[PDB]
Amino acid sequence: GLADKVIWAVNAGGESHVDVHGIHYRKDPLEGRVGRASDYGMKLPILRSNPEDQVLYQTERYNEDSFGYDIPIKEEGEYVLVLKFAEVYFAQSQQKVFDVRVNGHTVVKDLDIFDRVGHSTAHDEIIPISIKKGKLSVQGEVSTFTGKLSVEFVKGYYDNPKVCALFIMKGTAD
Repeated sequence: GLADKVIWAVNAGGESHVDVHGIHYRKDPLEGRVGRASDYGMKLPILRSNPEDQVLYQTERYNEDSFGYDIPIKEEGEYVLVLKFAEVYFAQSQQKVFDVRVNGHTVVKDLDIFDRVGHSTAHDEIIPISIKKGKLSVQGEVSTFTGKLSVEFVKGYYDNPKVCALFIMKGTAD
């Protein structure tokens, strides 16, 4: 029943896709908020994922600079931001280190997918946030919540989070 608790989800790369657990990615909602499935290399399976949700975990958009998501939040609880990252471009580790921020909060400021996955597969960062009384605590970073959850990912070695299967679900990590 993941489809029930999801509040927001975006795979930067493809276009409007429902994952097999019922998780519908918002067709490229942040770059001009216009969607253009830039699959192209569907011949590079993410391995970990079944063909359709693999698309949701494989397709990438146009990396340029710090581009970020707006996840409007109006409640409190454990919001679990689990984004699936993929990278198939420049084979280098501990150099292509991306920034990953959850409402400004740099949770993964070092994201080098190639090092973490090694070969073309599905990388996942599971980021549970705890909001209480209007304050949003991510892992060990505690700050007051403001307006929405803001996932800003910043370019490291040219690329930032290349494929971005952003999935924020509500209420719990369990």
